[PDB]
Amino acid sequence: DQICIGYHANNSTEQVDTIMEKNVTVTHAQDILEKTHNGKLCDLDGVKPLILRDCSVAGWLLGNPMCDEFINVPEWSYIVEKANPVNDLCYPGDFNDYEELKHLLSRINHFEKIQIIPKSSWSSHEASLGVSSACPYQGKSSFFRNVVWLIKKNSTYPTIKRSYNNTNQEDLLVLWGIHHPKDAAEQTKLYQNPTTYISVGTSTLNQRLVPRIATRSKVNGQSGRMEFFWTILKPNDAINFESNGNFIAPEYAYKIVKKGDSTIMKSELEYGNCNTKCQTPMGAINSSMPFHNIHPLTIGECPKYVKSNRLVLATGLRNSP
Amino acid sequence: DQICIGYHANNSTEQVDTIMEKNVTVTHAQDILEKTHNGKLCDLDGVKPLILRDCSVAGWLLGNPMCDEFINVPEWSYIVEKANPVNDLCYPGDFNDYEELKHLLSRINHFEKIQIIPKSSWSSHEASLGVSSACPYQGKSSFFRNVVWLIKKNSTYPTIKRSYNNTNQEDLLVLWGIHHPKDAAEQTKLYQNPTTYISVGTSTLNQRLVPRIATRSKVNGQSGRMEFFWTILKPNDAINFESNGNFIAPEYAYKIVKKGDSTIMKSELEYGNCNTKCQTPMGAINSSMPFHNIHPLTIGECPKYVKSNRLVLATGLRNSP
Amino acid sequence: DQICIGYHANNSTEQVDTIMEKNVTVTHAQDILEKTHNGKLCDLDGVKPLILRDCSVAGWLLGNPMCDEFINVPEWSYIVEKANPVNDLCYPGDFNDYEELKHLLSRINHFEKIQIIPKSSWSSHEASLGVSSACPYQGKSSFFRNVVWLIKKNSTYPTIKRSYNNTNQEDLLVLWGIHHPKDAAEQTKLYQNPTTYISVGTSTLNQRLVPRIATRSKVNGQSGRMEFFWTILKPNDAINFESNGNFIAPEYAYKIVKKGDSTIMKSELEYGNCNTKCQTPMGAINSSMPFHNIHPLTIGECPKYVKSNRLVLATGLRNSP
Amino acid sequence: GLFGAIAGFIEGGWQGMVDGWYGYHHSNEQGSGYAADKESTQKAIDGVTNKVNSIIDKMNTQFEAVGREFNNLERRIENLNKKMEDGFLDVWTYNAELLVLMENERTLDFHDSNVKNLYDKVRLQLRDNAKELGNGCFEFYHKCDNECMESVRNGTYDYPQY
Amino acid sequence: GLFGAIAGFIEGGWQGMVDGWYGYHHSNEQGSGYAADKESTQKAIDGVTNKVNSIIDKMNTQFEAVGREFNNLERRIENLNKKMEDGFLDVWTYNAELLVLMENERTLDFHDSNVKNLYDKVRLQLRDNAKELGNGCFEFYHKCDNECMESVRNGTYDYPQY
Amino acid sequence: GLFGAIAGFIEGGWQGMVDGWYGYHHSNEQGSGYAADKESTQKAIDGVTNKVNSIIDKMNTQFEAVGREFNNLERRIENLNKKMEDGFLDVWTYNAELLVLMENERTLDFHDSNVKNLYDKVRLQLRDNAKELGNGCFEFYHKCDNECMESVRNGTYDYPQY
Ligand SMILES: *[C@@H]1O[C@H](CO)[C@@H](O[C@@H]2O[C@H](CO)[C@@H](O[C@H]3O[C@H](CO[C@H]4O[C@H](CO)[C@@H](O)[C@H](O)[C@@H]4O)[C@@H](O)[C@H](O[C@@H]4O[C@H](CO)[C@@H](O)[C@H](O)[C@@H]4O)[C@@H]3O)[C@H](O)[C@H]2NC(C)=O)[C@H](O)[C@H]1NC(C)=O
Ligand SMILES: *[C@@H]1O[C@H](CO)[C@@H](O[C@@H]2O[C@H](CO)[C@@H](O[C@H]3O[C@H](CO[C@H]4O[C@H](CO)[C@@H](O)[C@H](O)[C@@H]4O)[C@@H](O)[C@H](O[C@@H]4O[C@H](CO)[C@@H](O)[C@H](O)[C@@H]4O)[C@@H]3O)[C@H](O)[C@H]2NC(C)=O)[C@H](O)[C@H]1NC(C)=O
Ligand SMILES: *[C@@H]1O[C@H](CO)[C@@H](O[C@@H]2O[C@H](CO)[C@@H](O[C@H]3O[C@H](CO[C@H]4O[C@H](CO)[C@@H](O)[C@H](O)[C@@H]4O)[C@@H](O)[C@H](O[C@@H]4O[C@H](CO)[C@@H](O)[C@H](O)[C@@H]4O)[C@@H]3O)[C@H](O)[C@H]2NC(C)=O)[C@H](O)[C@H]1NC(C)=O
Ligand SMILES: *[C@H]1O[C@H](CO)[C@@H](O[C@@H]2O[C@H](CO)[C@@H](O[C@@H]3O[C@H](CO)[C@@H](O)[C@H](O)[C@@H]3O)[C@H](O)[C@H]2NC(C)=O)[C@H](O)[C@H]1NC(C)=O
Ligand SMILES: *[C@H]1O[C@H](CO)[C@@H](O[C@@H]2O[C@H](CO)[C@@H](O[C@@H]3O[C@H](CO)[C@@H](O)[C@H](O)[C@@H]3O)[C@H](O)[C@H]2NC(C)=O)[C@H](O)[C@H]1NC(C)=O
Ligand SMILES: *[C@H]1O[C@H](CO)[C@@H](O[C@@H]2O[C@H](CO)[C@@H](O[C@@H]3O[C@H](CO)[C@@H](O)[C@H](O)[C@@H]3O)[C@H](O)[C@H]2NC(C)=O)[C@H](O)[C@H]1NC(C)=O
Ligand SMILES: *[C@@H]1O[C@H](CO)[C@@H](O[C@@H]2O[C@H](CO)[C@@H](O)[C@H](O)[C@H]2NC(C)=O)[C@H](O)[C@H]1NC(C)=O
Ligand SMILES: *[C@@H]1O[C@H](CO)[C@@H](O[C@@H]2O[C@H](CO)[C@@H](O)[C@H](O)[C@H]2NC(C)=O)[C@H](O)[C@H]1NC(C)=O
Ligand SMILES: *[C@@H]1O[C@H](CO)[C@@H](O[C@@H]2O[C@H](CO)[C@@H](O)[C@H](O)[C@H]2NC(C)=O)[C@H](O)[C@H]1NC(C)=O
Ligand SMILES: *[C@@H]1O[C@H](CO)[C@@H](O)[C@H](O)[C@H]1NC(C)=O
Ligand SMILES: *[C@@H]1O[C@H](CO)[C@@H](O)[C@H](O)[C@H]1NC(C)=O
Ligand SMILES: *[C@@H]1O[C@H](CO)[C@@H](O)[C@H](O)[C@H]1NC(C)=O
Ligand SMILES: *[C@@H]1O[C@H](CO)[C@@H](O)[C@H](O)[C@H]1NC(C)=O
Ligand SMILES: *[C@@H]1O[C@H](CO)[C@@H](O)[C@H](O)[C@H]1NC(C)=O
Ligand SMILES: *[C@@H]1O[C@H](CO)[C@@H](O)[C@H](O)[C@H]1NC(C)=O
Repeated sequence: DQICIGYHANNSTEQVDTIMEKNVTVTHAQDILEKTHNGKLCDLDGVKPLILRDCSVAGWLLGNPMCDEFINVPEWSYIVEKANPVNDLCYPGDFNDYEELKHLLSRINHFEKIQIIPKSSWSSHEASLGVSSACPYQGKSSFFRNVVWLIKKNSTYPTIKRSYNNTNQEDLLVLWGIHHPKDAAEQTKLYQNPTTYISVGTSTLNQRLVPRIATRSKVNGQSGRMEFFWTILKPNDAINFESNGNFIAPEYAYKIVKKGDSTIMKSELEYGNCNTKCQTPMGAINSSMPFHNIHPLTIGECPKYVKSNRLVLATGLRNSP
Repeated sequence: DQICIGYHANNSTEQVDTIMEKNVTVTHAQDILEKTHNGKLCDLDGVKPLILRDCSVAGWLLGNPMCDEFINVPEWSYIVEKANPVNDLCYPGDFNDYEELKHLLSRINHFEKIQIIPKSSWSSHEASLGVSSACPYQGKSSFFRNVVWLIKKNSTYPTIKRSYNNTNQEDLLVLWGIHHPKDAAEQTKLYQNPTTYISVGTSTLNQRLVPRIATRSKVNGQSGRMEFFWTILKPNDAINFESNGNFIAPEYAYKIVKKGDSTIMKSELEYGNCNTKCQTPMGAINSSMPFHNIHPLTIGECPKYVKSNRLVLATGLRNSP
Repeated sequence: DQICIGYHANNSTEQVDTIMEKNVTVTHAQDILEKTHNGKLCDLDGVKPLILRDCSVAGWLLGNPMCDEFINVPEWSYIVEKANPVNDLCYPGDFNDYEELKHLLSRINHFEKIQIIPKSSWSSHEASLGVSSACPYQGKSSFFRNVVWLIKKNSTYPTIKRSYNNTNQEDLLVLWGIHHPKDAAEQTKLYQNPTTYISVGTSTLNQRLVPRIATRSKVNGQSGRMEFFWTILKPNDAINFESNGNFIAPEYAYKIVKKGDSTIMKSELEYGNCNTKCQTPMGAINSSMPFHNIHPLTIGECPKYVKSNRLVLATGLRNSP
Repeated sequence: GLFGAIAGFIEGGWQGMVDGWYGYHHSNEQGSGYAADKESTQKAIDGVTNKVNSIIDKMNTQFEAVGREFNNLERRIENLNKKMEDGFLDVWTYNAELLVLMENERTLDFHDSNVKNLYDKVRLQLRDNAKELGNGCFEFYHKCDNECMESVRNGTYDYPQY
Repeated sequence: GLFGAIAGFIEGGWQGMVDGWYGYHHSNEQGSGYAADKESTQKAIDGVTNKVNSIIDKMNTQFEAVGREFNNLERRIENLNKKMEDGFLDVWTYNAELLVLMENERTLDFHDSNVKNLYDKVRLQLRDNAKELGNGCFEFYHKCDNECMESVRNGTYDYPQY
Repeated sequence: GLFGAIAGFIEGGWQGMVDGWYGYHHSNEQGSGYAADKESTQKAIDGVTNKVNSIIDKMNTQFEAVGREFNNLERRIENLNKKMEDGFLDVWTYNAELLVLMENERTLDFHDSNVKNLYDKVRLQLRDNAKELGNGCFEFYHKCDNECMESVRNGTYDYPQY
């Protein structure tokens, strides 16, 4: 008669690694690394993302006429922009401090477009002929919908002296621009005055731009350029404008109604008609694992990203052959 | 008759954590995390800090007349500045490369204020009427004590051409400024010449400023602005000035007599009449522990900061119930 | 009669450290930290470095006449520059975005110098008298070999309007400059026109420089300054020039024929007539160890840098005294 | 294993013991069978469960990457930003992979230890009332029916009685 | 514990043994009492002391934060700077907390090991001149007075003499 | 050591045993000598070899510094860059030094464990056919010639035969 001491075994083929030995077969294990995703861009917790599609953040905000889909977009969870959006600045040029502004959007979930300077209020300058074949809409020449390319009226461009007061509770993003024409002829042709400027001021801002005239390589048929600027007009502060010509005046500006957690995500994927609590540029994640290896840039309540191909903890003991 | 083998026990209630078990009672333990501080700002090893109180680094250096307490401050260990000091730039404006200069102060323990261009030496321009109600002192209009707001004398502002040579052994911090008036009238009213400039040069510097005239929001009753600049004049090098108007000329500049370990610490606390070898923005630390969890930004011989609430090592063994 | 169980011992004096005990003598150990190097700068895998010696990257690229050794350098593995090269800008001044350009060179292994605007093609301006005693060559006054200091011809400096088209497959680094003279007399003396400019444009670039006239400290006998600029002209794009005077025009520019792994290494050492697979600023490394403590900035297939003085693993067991 | 029991002097595990990690097998005139040892098994479950949660919890605070864009003449700080984000991923990847390796080793040894201790527990009761066979089994000198067997699993094996 | 002695086959510690971590308790006709084992105790003190200092010393080289300020249009690099400073704090916080957990476990097991080894040391002397009781105690077949007891604590227990 | 064998109940190693890490020494009428135990030795070699490569391999992915230069008014980001590069070196230096310390301790204990297990393997065969001397040796009751000795090293020691 006898009594023996022993331990459990089973049909498990699960393997775990250790320092001294690899591929040890064990009775029980626990995977802790999520390797799968759904391959889609989804609502984050019910709140759909802003999917710019073929537009860029500049095209959207300046109101590139190819970007009317985003003429008035509701609150978003995150933003999705392609790597090289085709519809950026239809009239060639620059966007000053573009990246600092993009960074600002990562703290913004909702804009409200409002009209600060009406188009019909420009009684001494021509406001409805500021259009280019570089910015076509529906077969016709058009322009950035949120700014006004003001030109001379009956051969006079008198000094502009306008002011807007932010009476709203909410911070106000304001955008304007300067036109850099191709030659001395175009300068007088569009604006009369040979030497011009745009002076802009707020409580913090002390700007004064001058057009640089030069013949340049043609982009979208244009040798001239448009340099765009922006500021955040605080509540109860006022922005001053003054110009001889070349002024690209604001018509619409955006109220910052909601701040908080957001991100600009670079991805070629479109909308997935879908919901999730964790989103990545390649797809969304639905798991209770403490880790994943899908992609480092995520948004939402997510597992922690590691570069591993495999993380498996032993729970049971060494399984017998 | 028998002999037994056994181990120590006692009345200890000290607990330690392990991977497999938490709150294990042990006979002896050793806390290694300092959790307490004295709540005060103190001398660091005998050397009192510079406590700017209601002044900012700009207010102090430019010599804002509300900041006379710091007219001549001795050597310091560290500097303490509030989050939003009320006495910054009494006349509104900007301070160019302000943060790069602040960063320079983290390597500086002592300044010596010296007069490079005397106020009485301005024989062709008016030097004692450069004052504003924006910078009041003792009920009267005053101005930044270290710079001179030069205006026209008997309706002429002739070209200034001044030079200073750093004959001292020590690097010299020099400060100057440009006035940006509210309108064309003030420009001629103060300086006569409609178009003006300030040109500044050293061995490395090649500057040329021009005032931007514009009507702006009123801050401390001022629509004009003051943009301040600085440089480090090396030993045996010379700084050249040239101007038609709008020149805010240096009177005093600071010698850099001692470099070394320092820091600008952001804190609302005042002086504690106190001494320590380790200081943090919330209070000073006096312990032999290898770790603390008070605050990450410390100065002096300090324990290492961690985010833990608790670090306790077991020394003894598992204590019996 | 008996049988005993036991373990190996030997004459080893090798020691290893553990958490509870230091300097434990063991029968066998394995060092894993490379502590030695050959003290030389060597070819990386057959490909010799560019050793600028007494020239700097600016002196080399602008073609400082003291830097003719590097008039046409072949493909390199890495670049070596001294801490304070004596032959930098022979005529004093600045190099705009110098560090961003240096960073670009860390991605470049080979340049090909080509002539974009011939010196003989300047038929309306004087091109062979742009020389200074600040840039001597062989006892005579000379100048940066890759750019042309154009001055007035028979008392006229007419407007320059030149264009170059990058017809090559390869990106093209282009360099030019602006002269900042000492006074109003020199301006007219060299260029006639009192007010001048240089306007430069590409597809992305919209530049317009103006000389700042001012008397400055003399460096290499010069009170004037030269501010140098650059751009990368993409394939099939064109660069536009326009100027009244002060233009330092390009003659030669560099084709970027090979990109890839490179680095600018700061070292006072010269060429070692030598080969290696791992190079550091103090010397090269030839070992199979997983770690070293020579220097953090290495290039090539290298061990991983740690700050340790000693890393020794135990393989054998505790050796008996 | 470090403790010599699992895949050591006990050559293999038991497919037949389903309701525990460690236990006993008996053989006498009345029959034979497996019985799990509840106390040491539940000890093992509690330890491994706390470990996993300890692991999961320590890794919960860990670096997160953010979107940051830079223009064509901000290459240096773009590169800095890239090296910084990547640097932390390598650190946390190393941390995670190493912790798993180290703790897997400890988990396997812990099971080895629990078996060894269970074996010694029985050895210390039976003392010289049974032959230690050298393979995890004890052969009794007296007959040992199911009550006797149960008394060994109890801890109550009345040594002097036999 | 891994080694089975502490809170295992030895059910609890001794309030009465004050001058050491491990030791002996004897009972005979002349009386009873505790005696600390000096050698194994001092071994334990040296090990734990070296560990603590090893821990303290490794953590001595560690990240320190500096004051760095940025303006309203330097948000990207401000954020970078914040993510960088925070990133290292999380790394060192993890390092510190994990080291304490891991080494606490090792420290407790080390004490378990020292007790087990002390017990085996005595067992290997007494051999079959005493009943191994199963609870840390040995019951002698011969009478064992204080000299006899001392000789066991010595290491000199003259087995053949008894 | 944790397992009590090396520099414990076995007081020292053997200069005379050259062809293995662990083994046996015999003494009888025909002579004496050392014999390495192949199985446990090769086990030790495989474990330590895998460890070293595991260590080398985990450290293979690790931070690399790049050259980055900044001008006189870019001191803040220069400092940031310096603090960042240095920060990672301290992290990897700590990682490397700690791993070596921890694993050195485990390596020494692993050898202790293999010796202890080898000793128990023999003890469990000989059972009561030999005196356990307390120093790693077993004194036989019967005479044990080289075939008998070999049978112990085998695992085949026919206990009932003696
Ligand atoms: C854009 O527009 C807004 C207005 O649409 C501008 O702000 C306004 O600026 C004007 C002056 O230009 C101020 O006028 C009066 O301000 C206060 C109003 O009452 C105060 O107390 C009530 C009590 O509840 C409170 O609701 C108000 O918010 C405010 O605190 C008057 O007291 C003040 O008159 C004063 O009388 C005192 C004693 O008689 C004197 O000592 C003072 O010297 C002063 O004369 C004055 O008549 C508005 O208050 C102010 N509105 C707001 C909401 O701020 C804003 O400035 C403009 N933008 C720019 C850039 O200018
Ligand atoms: C601010 O002010 C200081 C002076 O207050 C300026 O520096 C000075 O510049 C002048 C020229 O403008 C130099 O004049 C003489 O320099 C040396 C002086 O003696 C030399 O050797 C002694 C020996 O111990 C040493 O103490 C000096 O430091 C220096 O090394 C004269 O030798 C020199 O004359 C030379 O004679 C040689 C042979 O006869 C010739 O080959 C040379 O060509 C030359 O003619 C000259 O007369 C001062 O030396 C110099 N002082 C200092 C301390 O640097 C400084 O430049 C100014 N700032 C700016 C921005 O200009
Ligand atoms: C620097 O120099 C280069 C040339 O040395 C400039 O690029 C050239 O720009 C000219 C116009 O200024 C273009 O002219 C013709 O372009 C194409 C050529 O053929 C196309 O298809 C062939 C097929 O294999 C392919 O090899 C070519 O690469 C190209 O794709 C002509 O088709 C075009 O004529 C068109 O006819 C169509 C139908 O008849 C019309 O719809 C079109 O509207 C158009 O009239 C035209 O004659 C060159 O193609 C172009 N070369 C290159 C290599 O790009 C370059 O622009 C300049 N720099 C700057 C900044 O300007
Ligand atoms: C663990 O197991 C042992 C051995 O089986 C237990 O001892 C046995 O316990 C049973 C059930 O309590 C006893 O049965 C009783 O028998 C008496 C008459 O003899 C009767 O009056 C009761 O109604 C009951 O049926 C049995 O006598 C007893 N046998 C022996 C040999 O001890 C023990 O109780 C268990 N102990 C623990 C701590 O779990
Ligand atoms: C450890 O303890 C043992 C047992 O107590 C020690 O043996 C004893 O040692 C004492 C003190 O040295 C001896 O006393 C001597 O007695 C003789 C006469 O018999 C006398 O001539 C001496 O002056 C002295 O008083 C005692 O004889 C002896 N007893 C026995 C049974 O061995 C031993 O010395 C200790 N060994 C070590 C290594 O610590
Ligand atoms: C391990 O060692 C034992 C003990 O030495 C081995 O047993 C011995 O094995 C030898 C060689 O195989 C046997 O020799 C044979 O003798 C017979 C006649 O008796 C002869 O017919 C054969 O040609 C051969 O020479 C020997 O009898 C035997 N002795 C004993 C006491 O067992 C055993 O084989 C080894 N086992 C293992 C698993 O390694
Ligand atoms: C341990 O097992 C893994 C996974 O089964 C082995 O890796 C695979 O090896 C096969 C056979 O050579 C390859 O075809 C696969 O590509 C590997 N798969 C993966 C996911 O790595 C691994 O080689 C084994 N390691 C050791 C040390 O034996
Ligand atoms: C281990 O002990 C700690 C500290 O005693 C426990 O944490 C406390 O739990 C009490 C009772 O729920 C709370 O009221 C306190 O807020 C806690 N204090 C702290 C400092 O955390 C902890 O819950 C115990 N952990 C386990 C696993 O049992
Ligand atoms: C362990 O050994 C090391 C190296 O042998 C000791 O460090 C040396 O100590 C000597 C004697 O004091 C000094 O002169 C050397 O400068 C040291 N060399 C090095 C490389 O550190 C060390 O002191 C010993 N550590 C302990 C804890 O005993
Ligand atoms: C393993 O055994 C289990 C019994 O728990 C059974 O359900 C399962 O089908 C088996 N799996 C395989 C792959 O044989
Ligand atoms: C996530 O996965 C579970 C299954 O694991 C599924 O039942 C659940 O519906 C999923 N949740 C969402 C939000 O898709
Ligand atoms: C614990 O016992 C010690 C004896 O060393 C005594 O000094 C102390 O008062 C006791 N503490 C408590 C809380 O009972
Ligand atoms: C720090 O604390 C100790 C007590 O731990 C105290 O005696 C000493 O005075 C303190 N040191 C200083 C500088 O305050
Ligand atoms: C140690 O012994 C080895 C034998 O393997 C021998 O070759 C060597 O000379 C000895 N070394 C020393 C330092 O005695
Ligand atoms: C590196 O060192 C080995 C000796 O370890 C030597 O034989 C070999 O030639 C060296 N390789 C080179 C490229 O110098």
